Amino acid sequence: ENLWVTVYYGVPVWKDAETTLFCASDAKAYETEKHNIWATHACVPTDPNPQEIHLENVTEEFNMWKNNMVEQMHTDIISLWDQSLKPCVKLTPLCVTLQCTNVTNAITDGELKNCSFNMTTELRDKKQKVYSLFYRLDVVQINNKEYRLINCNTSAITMVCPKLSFEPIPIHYCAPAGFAILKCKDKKFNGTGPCPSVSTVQCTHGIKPVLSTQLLLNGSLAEEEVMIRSENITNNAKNILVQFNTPVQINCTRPLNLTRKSIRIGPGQAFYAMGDIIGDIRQAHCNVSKATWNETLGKVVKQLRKHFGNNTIIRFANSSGGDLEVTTHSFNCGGEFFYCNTSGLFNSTWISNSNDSITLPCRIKMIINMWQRIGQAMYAPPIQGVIRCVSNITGLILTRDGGSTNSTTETFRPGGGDMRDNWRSELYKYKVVKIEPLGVAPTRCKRRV
Amino acid sequence: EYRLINCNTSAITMVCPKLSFEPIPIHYCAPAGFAILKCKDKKFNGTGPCPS
Amino acid sequence: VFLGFLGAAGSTMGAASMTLTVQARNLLSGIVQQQSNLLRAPEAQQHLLKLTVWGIKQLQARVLAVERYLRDQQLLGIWGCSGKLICCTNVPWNSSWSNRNLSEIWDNMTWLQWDKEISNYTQIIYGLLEESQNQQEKNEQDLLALD
Amino acid sequence: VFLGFLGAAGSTMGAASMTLTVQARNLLSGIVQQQSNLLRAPEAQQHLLKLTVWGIKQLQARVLAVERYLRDQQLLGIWGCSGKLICCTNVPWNSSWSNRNLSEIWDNMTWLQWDKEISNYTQIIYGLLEESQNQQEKNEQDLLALD
Amino acid sequence: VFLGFLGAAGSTMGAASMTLTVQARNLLSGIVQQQSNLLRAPEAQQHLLKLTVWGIKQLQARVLAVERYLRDQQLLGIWGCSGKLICCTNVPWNSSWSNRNLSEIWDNMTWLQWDKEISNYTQIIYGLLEESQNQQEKNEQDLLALD
Ligand SMILES: *[C@@H]1O[C@H](CO)[C@@H](O[C@@H]2O[C@H](CO)[C@@H](O[C@@H]3O[C@H](CO)[C@@H](O)[C@H](O[C@H]4O[C@H](CO)[C@@H](O)[C@H](O)[C@@H]4O)[C@@H]3O)[C@H](O)[C@H]2NC(C)=O)[C@H](O)[C@H]1NC(C)=O
Ligand SMILES: *[C@@H]1O[C@H](CO)[C@@H](O[C@@H]2O[C@H](CO)[C@@H](O[C@@H]3O[C@H](CO)[C@@H](O)[C@H](O)[C@@H]3O)[C@H](O)[C@H]2NC(C)=O)[C@H](O)[C@H]1NC(C)=O
Ligand SMILES: *[C@@H]1O[C@H](CO)[C@@H](O[C@@H]2O[C@H](CO)[C@@H](O[C@@H]3O[C@H](CO)[C@@H](O)[C@H](O)[C@@H]3O)[C@H](O)[C@H]2NC(C)=O)[C@H](O)[C@H]1NC(C)=O
Ligand SMILES: *[C@@H]1O[C@H](CO)[C@@H](O[C@@H]2O[C@H](CO)[C@@H](O)[C@H](O)[C@H]2NC(C)=O)[C@H](O)[C@H]1NC(C)=O
Ligand SMILES: *[C@@H]1O[C@H](CO)[C@@H](O[C@@H]2O[C@H](CO)[C@@H](O)[C@H](O)[C@H]2NC(C)=O)[C@H](O)[C@H]1NC(C)=O
Ligand SMILES: *[C@@H]1O[C@H](CO)[C@@H](O[C@@H]2O[C@H](CO)[C@@H](O)[C@H](O)[C@H]2NC(C)=O)[C@H](O)[C@H]1NC(C)=O
Ligand SMILES: *[C@@H]1O[C@H](CO)[C@@H](O[C@@H]2O[C@H](CO)[C@@H](O)[C@H](O)[C@H]2NC(C)=O)[C@H](O)[C@H]1NC(C)=O
Ligand SMILES: *[C@@H]1O[C@H](CO)[C@@H](O[C@@H]2O[C@H](CO)[C@@H](O)[C@H](O)[C@H]2NC(C)=O)[C@H](O)[C@H]1NC(C)=O
Ligand SMILES: *[C@@H]1O[C@H](CO)[C@@H](O[C@@H]2O[C@H](CO)[C@@H](O)[C@H](O)[C@H]2NC(C)=O)[C@H](O)[C@H]1NC(C)=O
Ligand SMILES: *[C@@H]1O[C@H](CO)[C@@H](O[C@@H]2O[C@H](CO)[C@@H](O)[C@H](O)[C@H]2NC(C)=O)[C@H](O)[C@H]1NC(C)=O
Ligand SMILES: *[C@@H]1O[C@H](CO)[C@@H](O[C@@H]2O[C@H](CO)[C@@H](O)[C@H](O)[C@H]2NC(C)=O)[C@H](O)[C@H]1NC(C)=O
Ligand SMILES: *[C@@H]1O[C@H](CO)[C@@H](O[C@@H]2O[C@H](CO)[C@@H](O)[C@H](O)[C@H]2NC(C)=O)[C@H](O)[C@H]1NC(C)=O
Ligand SMILES: *[C@@H]1O[C@H](CO)[C@@H](O[C@@H]2O[C@H](CO)[C@@H](O)[C@H](O)[C@H]2NC(C)=O)[C@H](O)[C@H]1NC(C)=O
Ligand SMILES: *[C@@H]1O[C@H](CO)[C@@H](O)[C@H](O)[C@H]1NC(C)=O
Ligand SMILES: *[C@@H]1O[C@H](CO)[C@@H](O)[C@H](O)[C@H]1NC(C)=O
Ligand SMILES: *[C@@H]1O[C@H](CO)[C@@H](O)[C@H](O)[C@H]1NC(C)=O
Ligand SMILES: *[C@@H]1O[C@H](CO)[C@@H](O)[C@H](O)[C@H]1NC(C)=O
Ligand SMILES: *[C@@H]1O[C@H](CO)[C@@H](O)[C@H](O)[C@H]1NC(C)=O
Ligand SMILES: *[C@@H]1O[C@H](CO)[C@@H](O)[C@H](O)[C@H]1NC(C)=O
Ligand SMILES: *[C@@H]1O[C@H](CO)[C@@H](O)[C@H](O)[C@H]1NC(C)=O
Ligand SMILES: *[C@@H]1O[C@H](CO)[C@@H](O)[C@H](O)[C@H]1NC(C)=O
Ligand SMILES: *[C@@H]1O[C@H](CO)[C@@H](O)[C@H](O)[C@H]1NC(C)=O
Ligand SMILES: *[C@@H]1O[C@H](CO)[C@@H](O)[C@H](O)[C@H]1NC(C)=O
Ligand SMILES: *[C@@H]1O[C@H](CO)[C@@H](O)[C@H](O)[C@H]1NC(C)=O
Ligand SMILES: *[C@@H]1O[C@H](CO)[C@@H](O)[C@H](O)[C@H]1NC(C)=O
Repeated sequence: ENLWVTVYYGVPVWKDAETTLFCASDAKAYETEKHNIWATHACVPTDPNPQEIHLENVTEEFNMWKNNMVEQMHTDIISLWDQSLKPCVKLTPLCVTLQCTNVTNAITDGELKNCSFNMTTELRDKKQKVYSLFYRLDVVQINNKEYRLINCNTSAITMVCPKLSFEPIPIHYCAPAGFAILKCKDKKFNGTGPCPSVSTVQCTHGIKPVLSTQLLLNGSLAEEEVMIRSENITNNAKNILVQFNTPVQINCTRPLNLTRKSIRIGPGQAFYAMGDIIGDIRQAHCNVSKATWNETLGKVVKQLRKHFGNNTIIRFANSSGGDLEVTTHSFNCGGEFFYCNTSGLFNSTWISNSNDSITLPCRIKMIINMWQRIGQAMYAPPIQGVIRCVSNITGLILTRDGGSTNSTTETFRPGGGDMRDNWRSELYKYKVVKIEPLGVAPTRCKRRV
Repeated sequence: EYRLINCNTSAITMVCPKLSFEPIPIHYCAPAGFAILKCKDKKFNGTGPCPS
Repeated sequence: VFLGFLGAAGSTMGAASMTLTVQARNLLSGIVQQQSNLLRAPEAQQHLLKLTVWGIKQLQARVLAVERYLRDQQLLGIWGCSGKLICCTNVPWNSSWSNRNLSEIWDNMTWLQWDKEISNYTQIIYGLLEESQNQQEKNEQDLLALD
Repeated sequence: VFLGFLGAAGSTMGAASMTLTVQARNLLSGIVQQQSNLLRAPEAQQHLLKLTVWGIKQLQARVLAVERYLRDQQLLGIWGCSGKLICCTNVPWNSSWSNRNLSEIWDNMTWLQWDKEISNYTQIIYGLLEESQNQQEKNEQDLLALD
Repeated sequence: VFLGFLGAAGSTMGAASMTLTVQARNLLSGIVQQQSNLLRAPEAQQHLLKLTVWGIKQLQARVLAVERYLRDQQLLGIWGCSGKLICCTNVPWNSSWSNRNLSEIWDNMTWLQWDKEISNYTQIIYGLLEESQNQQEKNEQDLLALD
């Protein structure tokens, strides 16, 4: 048939693409609100009306294990902290000798230590004795006795500004013009292959950036059942992402009361430290209910057995070593940094057939090094008053041991230190596409000479 | 024994010597798509219609 | 009916050719969500550098969206049909490019799977478009003027 | 006669329709006063940061002037008349939109007070322009080709 | 034959008028060598400032290439011929502008030395182009509508 090309512009076709998205946070007046590191000078106020245009007949292939949104969220998070902490004061004078001692007179199991050191007055030629109350994790020994901080060898401990506030605030990742984001709505999506229900979205829902290990706090829930999700299930070195359909609540506190000193450093730059224990010394702890935790493990075992076998025995162990960042459960709540001992949750067997809460003891330290960069460290100023937190547990990160024996007993352990498992468990249903408007098609049109 | 007026709170930044602060006429201009309108009425108290 | 942006992605070539103005205005004028980059009145110092490091990353996606748009609008001016969202270019459809017959294309194929088959030949289909227009503009029109 | 930019702001709709090329070229090519942003040869350090903080504020008004210009030029391509500073769109003037009769509009009204009366109905006047062009481009022209 | 960019700089006005699409697409879409400005994944701090000081100097040449392009494309819309790489404007060639006769121009002169002779009169040749189009658009077309 004798036909002639016609040219169409605006035709709805796609190619897969890679690009850099928009931070796009939510916004208010914030006239008295303290500058907040997660947003401010990075984000723009959010389209208040996302439109989820449901497509017909479209079947697209997604892959959550090769996504770039997870790979640039981990790069922005380092760049959001590293750009806020340029103006902040360095704590270089505090690398001195400390005349410290115990706080109590009768040791039961101590925690705090009471120190003494010199510090400059206003005029920088006069020296005075000042004290503070440092935790014992943040103090090491030189040789009555004389102590010093944990990192005077290599690191410059940058005091986090007091006008700052670190806090989960929902970031919406948006695409600029010429790009689009596609959302899966299939409820059985294990993470790869075709998604038979696709809808274009302007901007994703608001994920709350929380940096935790071994357990996923304030996450997004499943839809019908528990969703077990991993890459190459028979491979040991791959983590196993678990996602709940119902939240499991937690209650955390620091039950001792504290105030702040105001030991100055220089003209206009002070330093905060722990001053007094107004009350009684108590250990920080967290509660998980037991009847809800024993039923939430009744579902994770149930759908592990569809991947391994019905007649197998499924057991949970606790850990096998490492630093505090990967043997325990890390938080960021209320301005302090809790590292709770979770050897009481992950301890049971399963054999294929009211109000009593599980208490979790918990440590505190205030000189943290996040991402383990060489010669860098942070410092969290103390919070005046006791701290209270309430959170949900929506998900786990297990890992499988698997040596070469013949036994029918699998053992699953919680896993820690890689932040890309926190983000890959949230942006799994997305893909960015490119919009190519020109197209050609044969017809009977003939320009008319 | 004396001292300066602000050793408590302030960091007194010495203004560089290579500097010069001096009145120099700034002209405020509008970029494309925008325009500035000037009143020429000689009785303009500051509000209402300007007939020129 | 307008279903919104990309709503006709699963429809036919016949039924999705009703919606061509949607993917054109949202290819540029979806930037109205980016003109918020003139931000609120900033405070004093302490992160004055963070204000401009994140200012370029907002502006590379503004400029890159503009200067990828003009080179696809200009290319329609090379072929002889600028402005029109539908033009006809008077180049014979060689039957080695594709297949069946005219009528199983517009009734039960989508543009996405159509684009797959003809993507292999797109640089030679774009080759004849700039040749059947040059023969008309410099030869025919200056001859039909004086004759 | 050309009185300069916006000089016909107080004239009639009849007498100010002579000057339409003035507010078009000074809507973009008044940027010739901004191309001085390629500044003189700068000295050494000591305010190298001030050179780029004030560099973005100069460039947001360059980019924002460009990408507000294209979306109003493209919209004329949707209606069927691109390029022309005067086009005619063949949509009947509904007599509920406005008033008197054709002749007290062009002789003793200005465009500013005319824009006030018809601003309330501008999104429905722009609604019929993209419909009397779509009926012509996809229906009429492909039927008058083959017939 | 296409010799590449500016290849017909030494040819005649007759033989170099075959190659007009080359200096048009390489006037804008030679920017494809600049879209590499979305660089590789940068490392940590220590020269985070050098990344944005050299970022503006890359982007002034992107924006300046765009907004010098549009004002020369718009000017063809003032004269009445937008889109076309060859248009004809119906303005009589005054014989005080230039010289010999029609035929020693297209056969043994280049565009460079032709541009020298007519550069002295270019602002008055551009003056009549916007006047023989205004007389057609506002006078003739609205009279040939109603009559
Ligand atoms: C998981 O999500 C939960 C639910 O949102 C979240 O709990 C929230 O924690 C924040 C911690 O900042 C709470 O905010 C505080 O709430 C108390 C309630 O009395 C207020 O007093 C606080 O106000 C102070 O805020 C600053 C603290 O110094 C001061 O600058 C200020 O002047 C006030 O003194 C503050 O608003 C928030 O209320 C809860 N949400 C609910 C619903 O209770 C939890 O933190 C998340 N988990 C993790 C690990 O982040
Ligand atoms: C997540 O879900 C996807 C799809 O629901 C699973 O992909 C499926 O993987 C199995 C692996 O055995 C594929 O079966 C094999 O197919 C090949 C031919 O393709 C055949 O040679 C083999 O004998 C076997 O039948 C199956 O095709 C594939 N599904 C699709 C639609 O292609 C994936 O395994 C799931 N992930 C996990 C961890 O379970
Ligand atoms: C600056 O000049 C303006 C205009 O020249 C002054 O505005 C005038 O203010 C008076 C206030 O009494 C207005 O008079 C009142 O009008 C209302 C109706 O609008 C009427 O109800 C009152 O009884 C009274 O007559 C007057 O209308 C207004 N001028 C115009 C043109 O509207 C303004 O007061 C001057 N400022 C100062 C500080 O004097
Ligand atoms: C998916 O595409 C089909 C086109 O094949 C749409 O239209 C249906 O087409 C079949 C076969 O031509 C008919 O039997 C159906 O009656 C058509 N649907 C309707 C509603 O008339 C179909 O509509 C598209 N899918 C959806 C969910 O709209
Ligand atoms: C302060 O408390 C610490 C923590 O218990 C005491 O540390 C002891 O240090 C000695 C020194 O070698 C060790 O042998 C002990 O094992 C440590 N623990 C205990 C429980 O004795 C320390 O003794 C306390 N300070 C003083 C002055 O007694
Ligand atoms: C930590 O040690 C300091 C001194 O090293 C204690 O401060 C002293 O408290 C007594 C109260 O009986 C006062 O009489 C002294 O004047 C204080 N000394 C100074 C220098 O202020 C402080 O009480 C200790 N803190 C704890 C929790 O034991
Ligand atoms: C700084 O580093 C030195 C070297 O590691 C620490 O001193 C001890 O040095 C001996 C021999 O080099 C090691 O065997 C010990 O393990 C070191 N002790 C510790 C606690 O690491 C010194 O303590 C370090 N100082 C700080 C503040 O960390
Ligand atoms: C923690 O300690 C502070 C004091 O440092 C307590 O605040 C006092 O509360 C009482 C009772 O309301 C008031 O009379 C005092 O005026 C408060 N003092 C200050 C300085 O504000 C606070 O209540 C304690 N928190 C808890 C949970 O016991
Ligand atoms: C965590 O703390 C909350 C309180 O903030 C507890 O909620 C209360 O639970 C008791 C017992 O069921 C009820 O009588 C109260 O009415 C609840 N408070 C509210 C505000 O509803 C919750 O039980 C705690 N969770 C765990 C696991 O201990
Ligand atoms: C849970 O983990 C802890 C440490 O993380 C293990 O504790 C050790 O238990 C053995 C007894 O088999 C003791 O000899 C060690 O001293 C303990 N370690 C420490 C650091 O105290 C424990 O075995 C794990 N399992 C259970 C069921 O508690
Ligand atoms: C985490 O908690 C468990 C218990 O919940 C700790 O195990 C105890 O370890 C000490 C050290 O010898 C023993 O005296 C206790 O008998 C152990 N408890 C039980 C129930 O066996 C474990 O050590 C804690 N983790 C760390 C790192 O200390
Ligand atoms: C943490 O979990 C609780 C329990 O789901 C959430 O609180 C609400 O609980 C009621 C139960 O009566 C549900 O119907 C609501 O859907 C829950 N959400 C809201 C927003 O009301 C609580 O919101 C969870 N925390 C977060 C941060 O989402
Ligand atoms: C720094 O501040 C102190 C506190 O105001 C000044 O010392 C005097 O302190 C007493 C009691 O606190 C006040 O009643 C006096 O009014 C203060 N004197 C003055 C002059 O303010 C101290 O002088 C201040 N130093 C400087 C350099 O301003
Ligand atoms: C949880 O419940 C199951 C079933 O009732 C029971 O076998 C088991 O002992 C309980 N406790 C734990 C720690 O698994
Ligand atoms: C395991 O149990 C499931 C439950 O329905 C069943 O479908 C499957 O056949 C069982 N497999 C074996 C090997 O018994
Ligand atoms: C671990 O499990 C054993 C056996 O059920 C139990 O006795 C022990 O208390 C558990 N450990 C902790 C820390 O609760
Ligand atoms: C059609 O295409 C083939 C290969 O692409 C080419 O050899 C042939 O000359 C073309 N034209 C016809 C058959 O008219
Ligand atoms: C088009 O081709 C198909 C298969 O090649 C044939 O079945 C059909 O009859 C042809 N003619 C039409 C659709 O008019
Ligand atoms: C596309 O081109 C490649 C290379 O010649 C060829 O192998 C393949 O069959 C072509 N596919 C189609 C659909 O023409
Ligand atoms: C004119 O406008 C009114 C209201 O805007 C509308 O109801 C009517 O259908 C329009 N058309 C006519 C009267 O032809
Ligand atoms: C137009 O309308 C006005 C008032 O409605 C009337 O005075 C005039 O005669 C009308 N006709 C014209 C101007 O031809
Ligand atoms: C403009 O619209 C409002 C809302 O309907 C109405 O009250 C007002 O009278 C309108 N004005 C004109 C001039 O049509
Ligand atoms: C030709 O140009 C001269 C000077 O540029 C001018 O005086 C004359 O009016 C022009 N037109 C003619 C001779 O038609
Ligand atoms: C054009 O002018 C030149 C010199 O003025 C003359 O030699 C020639 O004969 C003229 N006519 C032509 C080329 O037809
Ligand atoms: C160009 O203009 C200048 C100024 O009038 C004049 O001196 C010169 O001769 C002109 N050159 C040409 C080639 O017309």
